[PDB]
Amino acid sequence: QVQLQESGGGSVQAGGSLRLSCTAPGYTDSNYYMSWFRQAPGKEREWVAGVNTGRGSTSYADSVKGRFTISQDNAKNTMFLQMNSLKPEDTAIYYCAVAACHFCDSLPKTQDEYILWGQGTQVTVS
Amino acid sequence: QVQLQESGGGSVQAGGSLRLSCTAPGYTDSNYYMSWFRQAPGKEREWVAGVNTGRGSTSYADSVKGRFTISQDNAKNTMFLQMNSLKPEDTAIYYCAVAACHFCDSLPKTQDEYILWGQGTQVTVS
Amino acid sequence: HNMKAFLDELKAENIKKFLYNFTQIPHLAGTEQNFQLAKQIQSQWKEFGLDSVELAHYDVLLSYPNKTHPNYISIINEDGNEIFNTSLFEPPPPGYENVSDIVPPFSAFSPQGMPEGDLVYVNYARTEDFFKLERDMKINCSGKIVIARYGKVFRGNKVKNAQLAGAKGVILYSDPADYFAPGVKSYPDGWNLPGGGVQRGNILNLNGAGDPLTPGYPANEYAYRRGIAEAVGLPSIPVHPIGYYDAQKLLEKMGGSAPPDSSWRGSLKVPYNVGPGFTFSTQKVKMHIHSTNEVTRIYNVIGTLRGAVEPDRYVILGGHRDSWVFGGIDPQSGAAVVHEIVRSFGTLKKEGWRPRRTILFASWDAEEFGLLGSTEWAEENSRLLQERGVAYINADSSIEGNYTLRVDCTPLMYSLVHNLTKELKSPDEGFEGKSLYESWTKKSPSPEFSGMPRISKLGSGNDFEVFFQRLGIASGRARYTKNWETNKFSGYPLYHSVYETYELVEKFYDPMFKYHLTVAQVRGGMVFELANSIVLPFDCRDYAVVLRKYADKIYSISMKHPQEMKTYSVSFDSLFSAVKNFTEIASKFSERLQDFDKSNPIVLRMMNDQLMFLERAFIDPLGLPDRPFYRHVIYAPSSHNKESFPGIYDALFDIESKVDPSKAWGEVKRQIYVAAFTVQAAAETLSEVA
Amino acid sequence: HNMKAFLDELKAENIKKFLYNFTQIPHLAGTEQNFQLAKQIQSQWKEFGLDSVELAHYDVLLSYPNKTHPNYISIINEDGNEIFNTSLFEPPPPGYENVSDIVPPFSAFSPQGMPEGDLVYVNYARTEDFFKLERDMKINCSGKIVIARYGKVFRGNKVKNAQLAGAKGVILYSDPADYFAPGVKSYPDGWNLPGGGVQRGNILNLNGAGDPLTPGYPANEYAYRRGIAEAVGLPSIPVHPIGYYDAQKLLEKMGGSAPPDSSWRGSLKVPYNVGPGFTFSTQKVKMHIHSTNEVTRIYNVIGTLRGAVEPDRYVILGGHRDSWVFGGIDPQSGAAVVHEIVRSFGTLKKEGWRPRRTILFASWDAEEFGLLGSTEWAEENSRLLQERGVAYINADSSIEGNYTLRVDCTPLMYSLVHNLTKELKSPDEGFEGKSLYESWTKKSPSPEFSGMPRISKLGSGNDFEVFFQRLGIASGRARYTKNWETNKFSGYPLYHSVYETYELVEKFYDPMFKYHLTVAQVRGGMVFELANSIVLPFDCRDYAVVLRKYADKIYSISMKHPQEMKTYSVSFDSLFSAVKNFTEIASKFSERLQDFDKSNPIVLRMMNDQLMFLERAFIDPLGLPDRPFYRHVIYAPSSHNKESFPGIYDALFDIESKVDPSKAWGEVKRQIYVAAFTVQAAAETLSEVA
Ligand SMILES: *[C@@H]1O[C@H](CO)[C@@H](O)[C@H](O)[C@H]1NC(C)=O
Ligand SMILES: *[C@@H]1O[C@H](CO)[C@@H](O)[C@H](O)[C@H]1NC(C)=O
Ligand SMILES: *[C@@H]1O[C@H](CO)[C@@H](O)[C@H](O)[C@H]1NC(C)=O
Ligand SMILES: *[C@@H]1O[C@H](CO)[C@@H](O)[C@H](O)[C@H]1NC(C)=O
Ligand SMILES: *[C@@H]1O[C@H](CO)[C@@H](O)[C@H](O)[C@H]1NC(C)=O
Ligand SMILES: *[C@@H]1O[C@H](CO)[C@@H](O)[C@H](O)[C@H]1NC(C)=O
Ligand SMILES: [Ca+2]
Ligand SMILES: [Ca+2]
Ligand SMILES: [Cl-]
Ligand SMILES: [Zn+2]
Ligand SMILES: [Zn+2]
Ligand SMILES: [Zn+2]
Ligand SMILES: [Zn+2]
Repeated sequence: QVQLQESGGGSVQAGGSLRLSCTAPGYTDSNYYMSWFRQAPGKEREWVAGVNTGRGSTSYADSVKGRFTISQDNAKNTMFLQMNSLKPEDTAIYYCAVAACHFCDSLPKTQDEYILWGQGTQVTVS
Repeated sequence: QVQLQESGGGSVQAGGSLRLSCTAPGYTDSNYYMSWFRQAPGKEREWVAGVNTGRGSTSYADSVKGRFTISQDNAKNTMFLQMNSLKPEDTAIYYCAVAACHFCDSLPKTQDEYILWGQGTQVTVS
Repeated sequence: HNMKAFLDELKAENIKKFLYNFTQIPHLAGTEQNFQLAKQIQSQWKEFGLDSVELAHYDVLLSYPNKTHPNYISIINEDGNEIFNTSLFEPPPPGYENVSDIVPPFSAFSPQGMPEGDLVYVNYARTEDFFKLERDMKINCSGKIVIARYGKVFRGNKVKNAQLAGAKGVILYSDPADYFAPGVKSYPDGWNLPGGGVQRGNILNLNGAGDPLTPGYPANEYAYRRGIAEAVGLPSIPVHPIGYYDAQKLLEKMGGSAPPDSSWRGSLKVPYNVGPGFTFSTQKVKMHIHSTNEVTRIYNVIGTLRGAVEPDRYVILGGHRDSWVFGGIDPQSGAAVVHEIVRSFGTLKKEGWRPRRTILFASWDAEEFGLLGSTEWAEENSRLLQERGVAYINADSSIEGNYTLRVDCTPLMYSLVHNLTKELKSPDEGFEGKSLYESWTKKSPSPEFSGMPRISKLGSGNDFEVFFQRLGIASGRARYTKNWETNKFSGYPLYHSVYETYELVEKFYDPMFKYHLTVAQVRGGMVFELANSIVLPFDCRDYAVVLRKYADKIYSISMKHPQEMKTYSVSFDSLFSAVKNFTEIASKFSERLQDFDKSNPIVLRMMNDQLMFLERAFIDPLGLPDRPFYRHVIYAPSSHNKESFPGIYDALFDIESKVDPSKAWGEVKRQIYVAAFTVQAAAETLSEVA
Repeated sequence: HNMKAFLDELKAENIKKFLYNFTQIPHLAGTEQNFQLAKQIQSQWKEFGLDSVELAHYDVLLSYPNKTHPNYISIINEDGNEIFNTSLFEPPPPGYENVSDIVPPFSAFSPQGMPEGDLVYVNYARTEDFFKLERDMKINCSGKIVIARYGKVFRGNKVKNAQLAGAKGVILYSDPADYFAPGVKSYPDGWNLPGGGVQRGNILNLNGAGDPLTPGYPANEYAYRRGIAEAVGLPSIPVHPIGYYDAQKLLEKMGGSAPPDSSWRGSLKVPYNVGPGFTFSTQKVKMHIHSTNEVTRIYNVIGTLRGAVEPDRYVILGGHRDSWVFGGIDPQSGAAVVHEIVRSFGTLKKEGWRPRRTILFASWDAEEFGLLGSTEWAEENSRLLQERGVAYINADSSIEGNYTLRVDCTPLMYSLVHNLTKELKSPDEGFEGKSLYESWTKKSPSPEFSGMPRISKLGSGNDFEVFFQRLGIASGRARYTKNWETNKFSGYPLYHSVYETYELVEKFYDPMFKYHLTVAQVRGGMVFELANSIVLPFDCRDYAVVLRKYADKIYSISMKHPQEMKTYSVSFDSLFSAVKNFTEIASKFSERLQDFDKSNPIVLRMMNDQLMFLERAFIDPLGLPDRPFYRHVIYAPSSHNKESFPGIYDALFDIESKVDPSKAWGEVKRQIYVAAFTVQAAAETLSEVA
């Protein structure tokens, strides 16, 4: 079982540019449902962004839209979020979520739908 | 296992009137295919006579016809053959055979179609 | 006599009066009052207009408490005195004090005995709870009386999990955190479960076998029944349900290890110590289960409306009639709907109209005891339904909330539902003047398509099982339910309780019986169009999409250990190829159907047969491993039920803790091969015949 | 283009030339020559006129001898000298000396090894033979090499019986008493088996599973195959076939106890001593089986003649194409018949005619290795045949004699054959100007009716198994055979030998190819009637009579122990009631068909569906105990096969020698209940629909 090693958290003043990486070893030769979920202190898990590598379509949340970006590395089993212009509101622990796909029709946006989960971390200050 | 305890054999001159009984214990409350098969010394077994109690129809072989008769006893599970005017060369060991029937459409005339068998005895001298 | 002629005859007042009729006396399976209700239903259906209504009776094993020696659980001191007792009967609701024949709360088929010992807290009694309590904080549940709460997993799984841990006995209570909704008052002021409220149910794991003594064959008058020792799914340790008032005076003294996490704690003012012992701790609990199991007769009502053009095609509408005590919701709120639909169809027939296909109306018995009515009837009529059954519609508990309309069915149904709901009027608050489809889409959107309403999978647990998990007949269910993003509790608080009264529905759920009216409209429209359409409203292109989704899900589940898949050479390419073939062949077949001219009947019958037998193509005659009666390769229940492709999921569950990885991965490959072959065969059934 | 138009296009010269073409080079399953023959057959069928002919390939496990290290049986003295070797190859027949690729005689799937030990004679190696051997004469067969003769029981049963007795190895020889017919000379002077003649065969116990590594699912290119150890029916001790010249010169020295009776003694000039020991006794025998099992590809030929009115209905004509060496009788004498029938149907189509229903022509592969071709194809197409297959006709070994025409089929066909044979001309010697029906009735009367020909039961053992024992499709077979009251030997003497040549058929069996012509006429008329009749030629009233007969027989088999039936309360009344209801419902259905008007197409399709699905109603989805793939409740093979109702027969076999009589009689009651329910359900399928 692979733990999806990730890094790229930290904390800076709201409005900076942060970069969070997530790679899935053993997923180099497959398509998957790469996505991310926020967990605010005292709140629930909120979908943030995701990519469908089968069709190569990247989607973002309505609040998230136009502010977050997903970049894919040379290695197929690796993507990153670039988050610029952060807010005091976005202080939430991030969780990388992965689900391997072959047909890859639609990109799930629910927490329960993803199989292989992570334990990432992210906090933000004003 | 029941052995259809039967008796009535003998050895007399040709043309005698003999009587052989055959009863099937445990068959008092059922219909069956009561029949008999001859075994000539050196020959094979062939059908001789039989009764269908489901329809109460008694049949005899072409040679046997006019010489053998079947009578039912007071107990249901018992039939008798009367062999009158025995031919000089009918010396053959008799085998009483019977298979239980409910619908009782047709009367089997083959040895292999009868389930539980017996060991009789019959000798006729000139 | 088009759709609207039948649709506009449905009246809410008739539904209200029928529900009032059906919810005044106890209707328990195997009791005389249930027989009287069955006779009344048969007579009223004969009046309504059906050609022939008949009764089918089966002798099945049921369980009842011993009224002379009632069941209870008592805290007994070291001197053997009953220093504390639990309630012997649920407090009757107002207006029913003089009503008799109310059996006290109990768990059906619970084995008899008088266990006595200490107790531990096992939370929801899931396998993970036993995992945590045994391997981590080192508590041997063997020789103990475990305490457990009602929860997500089915109670039979709870009792079997406590069985494999060696527990002397299990006691199940309905925690307020799982049933007591916030804010709303308790019955009869609101609809919350009071402290005396106790939830009843059966605790056996049938695995779709029906009667535990006659698995696979109907329980007729000449059936041979196995011994009770070798019965199917019968529990081995006593179980008794308890209301949270009794538990509140039962788990305060319990002391020992603190709960591992807040998930184990509940809403009660109880320390919820998981350790064995009453802190004091010089006394033990003793259970007094005197329940008896006996063979009793159950009756199902079957009414026929013969088709005019195609009397060979069966469209079945059904539901169960038994109840624990009253059943104001489960099931009479659906039985009234069925009665109204039958009356409307009967007067439609009386005017002169008659559908192309046969319509069968069903009232099931002994469903609360393990689906013992529908399963036996389908086992008796396995061949007729296999070669003739077009579809089955289940009606049960039309109301469970006043928020949304939930529908769960096979994908072949999906399109027709979108066509059906666009005509019926939405009864919801607001959305006035709009169709039911618009309100349903707004209040329950599908994640994949924003403009399309969500239709859930047909998970097992009710009467459709034998018609969908064994025979493979397209089954559907529609009801009204609550919000899922705001209502955390499962079901309704007064589930299987004594307060499922007519006043509950008439006051807090359906004051005007409009949700009942629209649910009746949905079900009746489904049956009417399935029995009166020239072309069956089945769309295989809907099945293809869900097949792709399920394949993508099962592949992701298997890919938890990519290095293990690579080491043992596990590949899913056959399944993907089969699904792709399914999509292509379904496309070709749909274009052929559209081109197809409907004038010729002899070829129209073939075109409809190709649609009908598509669902039967997903049935494996050998069934899932160790579960002969779960046969639908796509939707059969899993051994760890709550995903699709149950075989691959079962082979992939707890593969890390396996002594021989090679054998486990070989089983995974075998399941992949089975699934791929079944999908390809289903696709090939739709190809150009001859 | 009526029946006569197709029937008069059958010519004996074409059959003769086709048979000459086929029986020239060896055609073994998994060999290149078989692939070339399949390609030739496909091309010829495409020429004949069929719309589409295609090849279906499956990778299945076969077994071959090691040509570099040939198998043989030797006798070694005390100091390791081979003082005695058996023949390494059967002497080739005249005219085929230069023919290559002739595998020596061997038993397929025989495990590799070098066993060495004393010899023991076990006669036919039936269970009764071991019973008499060790339980009576006190001769343990453990750690010994048993010698058995070919006989009535199938060879796989012989090897399993030797396995359960602990025998090191089995030696099977074809005794002259069972194969050498009296009077007739040996080949090539006559048609008797010479001393060099050895009979080949496979020795596994598949129980209808098909490929031993893929039971229940097709052996595609992505199939998962189990380990060899966990295979199905694979033997555990080496077995090798031997001609009687080797045997007679082998068992002279065998010394020990005298034979129990004349039954054990055969016809050779051998003392036939049963006890172990060679009397010259220090030497012992050793077997050198070097056979190898490997997965190889087999090809089946499928040709389609699409129907004009009812393309949804499949009528299948088929047979196998492989052979051990030449196959002058098995199977090419039937393959030529199939070729002629296909050519006739093709020219019929070319003039412009087209049948109502689809006709599928099949050429099977790997049948001599365990029916590995037909079973896999049916497993792949299980759903299509289950929902569409009308009937199946098997053509194989059109000639086995020149006396009578034997037919074995389901009762639904009984009437049709009687109508078919009344038109075709009888080819028998004498009987000039008579129809085939008259000669068939005269030379093979039925015991029940003097004026009706006898039709035997469809006992398993050939390609029809998967279509009749698992799917439940009406299957039939017709072929010319010998007299049974005068010819004691089973089959023909040169069965599975090397002398099954075209010369044999041309000289001693079918000099003018007239029996081949009439067998082709019978099969073609069967297919033509089944694919072109307006009403399917099925009669359930024929099924009712045989149901009554089978019930009466099984009742006596049980009543063998009346006091045991009374003690444990065993009753057959449910089965009798079910059969009576079957008769009544079939009568009503027949009257409904007679009243029925045939102008309306849709109701005609409904009536034909009721006729068709009658055979599927006798299929139990759970199958017989421990045999999942034997499902026909009436005609499934018994575990002690050579009676109908296999379940009750199996439960009633050796009930006296049971530790727990109550359990055995409970199993008997369970089987009675299952049979009664299945018969009643089959009856109910024919009742008034809707
Ligand atoms: C109920 O219990 C009483 C006393 O324990 C007993 O006499 C009676 O037979 C029981 N009833 C049953 C077992 O049905
Ligand atoms: C509990 O019930 C038993 C049985 O009736 C009785 O003897 C005992 O006194 C009761 N104890 C309490 C506290 O109610
Ligand atoms: C009916 O709807 C109201 C308002 O949405 C809600 O407060 C109430 O709980 C509902 N009744 C139920 C769900 O029984
Ligand atoms: C046949 O036997 C020879 C010698 O015993 C061996 O070299 C060869 O590999 C064998 N062939 C097989 C096992 O296919
Ligand atoms: C039998 O064959 C073996 C091996 O080929 C050989 O060594 C031996 O001499 C042969 N014996 C006879 C009698 O042919
Ligand atoms: C053909 O018939 C003749 C005459 O009945 C018979 O002697 C011969 O054996 C038959 N040929 C066979 C059975 O191959
Ligand atoms: Ca049952
Ligand atoms: Ca297979
Ligand atoms: Cl044949
Ligand atoms: Zn219900
Ligand atoms: Zn319920
Ligand atoms: Zn053959
Ligand atoms: Zn053969």
